[PDB]
Amino acid sequence: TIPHLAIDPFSLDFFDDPYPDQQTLRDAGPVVYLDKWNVYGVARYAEVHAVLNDPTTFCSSRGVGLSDFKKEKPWRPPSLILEADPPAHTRPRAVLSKVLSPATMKTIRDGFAAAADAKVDELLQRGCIDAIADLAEAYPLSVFPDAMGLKQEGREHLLPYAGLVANAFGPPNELRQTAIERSAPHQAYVNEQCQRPNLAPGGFGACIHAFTDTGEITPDEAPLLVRSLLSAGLQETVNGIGAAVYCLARFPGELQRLRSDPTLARNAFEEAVRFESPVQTFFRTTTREVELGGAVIGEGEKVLMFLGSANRDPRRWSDPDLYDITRKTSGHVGFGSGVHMCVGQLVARLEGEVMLSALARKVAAIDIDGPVKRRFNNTLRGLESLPVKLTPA
Ligand code: HEM
Ligand SMILES: COc1ccc(C(=O)O)cc1
Ligand SMILES: [Cl-]
Repeated sequence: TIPHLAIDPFSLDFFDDPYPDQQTLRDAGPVVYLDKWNVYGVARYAEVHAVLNDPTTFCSSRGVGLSDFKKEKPWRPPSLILEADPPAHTRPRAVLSKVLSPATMKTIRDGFAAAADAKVDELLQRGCIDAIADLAEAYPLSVFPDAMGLKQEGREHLLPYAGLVANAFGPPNELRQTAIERSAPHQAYVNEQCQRPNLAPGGFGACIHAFTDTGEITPDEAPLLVRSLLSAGLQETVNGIGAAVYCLARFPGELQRLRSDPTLARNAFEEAVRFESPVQTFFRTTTREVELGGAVIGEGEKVLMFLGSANRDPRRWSDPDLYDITRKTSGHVGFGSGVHMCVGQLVARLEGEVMLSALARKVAAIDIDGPVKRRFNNTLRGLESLPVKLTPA
């Protein structure tokens, strides 16, 4: 009854151009079985949204990667928020939500915007830049580690550790094996920065350790919660900003609309998150026999959600392949959906908005003038290099 497919969604072939295979996964049926990895898959918006919003059936405490924590050991101690289910997830989630609160965004917005404006001004003096290393990577690295309270030394481990975590969600392929082989130095840095004395006062990390006396988390849980903010978000935001610059370069009429109304910057980044979906996939594990899209999925089965495919499902989106900065983007699953919906989404949207705002006010044209290179990762989609020429307004 359930179509069986041989598509490997974690192959370099798939990463190079996933969109034809994603339609095949969508059009095969609401639920498919991936014989390569022995998991169920949902690629349409409806089923992806349904699975995300049923955490009691499709749990996260057995791992949101391929590995079932009931069968194998996790490569690192489980996340207290990402790899936890309610009610154990609830109170650590509330702490991270208040650490990255709307009030916190108000405290840091003016500084995040000034750094975004300064970066664009600097890049316009060079003209020909790499929109990834010099822009998409350079700007979040200039605001987020400081907002975190991290020391200056050792920040070169942040992006490698981010890519290691994302690769470790994947199947035991070469990308995952090689990432774990290289992991020890990045792992040693991150865990040490999670200790209270190593986090600057007023920053995100210090605020987590200060939240350890309310009955929501204990002092021994704060290091792992700081680890969550060092394991997630940085590369996704970089890939989201890099995809926005790439889209504005290939859809030049959308850059012209953004220039004419810079207040579209926030939705221009939100559309880039849907268009690119920096987090392509996440797993769930069934705690029960469940019926999903006419399929009967047994207990203890892994279910692979195609977030990027759900954001390009023509059953849900009109012209899903087009970058449209005025599209009604509400409802996209680029940040997930439900109780686990990205707790750091306000940080990412703040960084993305103020960067696109600086581009909208200061840049007249963005022209690709070099070979574009894609970075391969078991979980993340993003560009490695994006040579562009910036023309000042
Ligand atoms: C474009 C930027 C981002 C994207 C596309 C993204 C993607 C996602 C997605 C899809 C989830 C859902 C996980 C699940 O359902 O299992 C998630 C959760 C999470 N994200 Fe993000 N994220 C972004 C930015 C950030 C930032 C800036 C931070 C931290 C400062 C962050 C930290 C987290 C954490 C801690 C979780 C776990 C929340 C939970 O399990 O309740 N992310 N992210
Ligand atoms: C990439 O998405 C995430 C989200 C949370 C965590 C974590 O809590 O460690 C890691 C990766
Ligand atoms: Cl780790």
